[PDB]
Amino acid sequence: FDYNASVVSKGLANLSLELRKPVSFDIITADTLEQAIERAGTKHGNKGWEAALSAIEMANLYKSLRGTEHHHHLHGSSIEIYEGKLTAEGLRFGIVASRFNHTLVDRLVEGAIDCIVRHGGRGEDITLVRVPGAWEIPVAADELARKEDIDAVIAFGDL
Amino acid sequence: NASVVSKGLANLSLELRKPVSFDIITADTLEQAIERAGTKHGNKGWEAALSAIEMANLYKSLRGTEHHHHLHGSSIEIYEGKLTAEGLRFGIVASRFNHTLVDRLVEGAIDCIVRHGGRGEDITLVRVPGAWEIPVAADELARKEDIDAVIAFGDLI
Repeated sequence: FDYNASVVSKGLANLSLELRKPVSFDIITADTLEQAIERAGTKHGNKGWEAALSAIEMANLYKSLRGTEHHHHLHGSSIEIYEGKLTAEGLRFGIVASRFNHTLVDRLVEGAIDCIVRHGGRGEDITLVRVPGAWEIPVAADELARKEDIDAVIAFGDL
Repeated sequence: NASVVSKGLANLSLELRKPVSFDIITADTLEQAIERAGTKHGNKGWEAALSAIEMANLYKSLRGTEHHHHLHGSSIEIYEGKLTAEGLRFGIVASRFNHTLVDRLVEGAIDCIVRHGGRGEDITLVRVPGAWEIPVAADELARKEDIDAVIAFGDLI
């Protein structure tokens, strides 16, 4: 009656029989306490995922806005639209994080690095800077922002 | 009913001049439940193996070139399997999980094959981690050309 847990079991069971190889299928089982921990963990992961996602869009929007490229139309009605593609290819980024409450903000950083890499961002272009606390961010962020080979800067606070 | 057998053995001891003993066991309220639990599982293993002997012999006669006894009258053929496990090779698949109770079924199914004319040399036992691996393990046993029936014991519900 789940339509998801039943079909996955049927498919794997037939997969092992048809190929004659063991397929150990194990799922999770939580009861009102690991679910809360799991939901808390994924909420932080998404929080840092979208923070790095908007930087990619804004960085591409600036490049397209002040660039010389005839853009596409809404539907073919000649109204050109300027929008930021979610392709972080060729963009260089810089992340500033505070080690205060590092057990949580590191999930924000980890959830932002993979968002850049999966969208085509090369690993050679991401620079991470750690500071003792949020009060050290403005000077550190200023140093990274002045660099010419930096297209966006992401910072994470503490609470 | 229980005193008469003791008297009969006692008279036998004097007649044959040999020490012949007799002993019984008194059961409290708990050991009766323990004894009934063992017998119930032994019967389940006995019946599971019995249902495989009949089907194995049914295939032997169904594909045979010799038809047999008709219905209560005649002119209607009837096919059925005898309970003679002579010359039949078997294969048992059991799960290691809950082995303290699954092994009762296996022991109750081995003697059923033995007491019906089957020798132990034609029995092949295979143990698997859990019930999930039973269908894929019984598949490999059935690939063997020297297997005529497969018995599988799980542990759920």
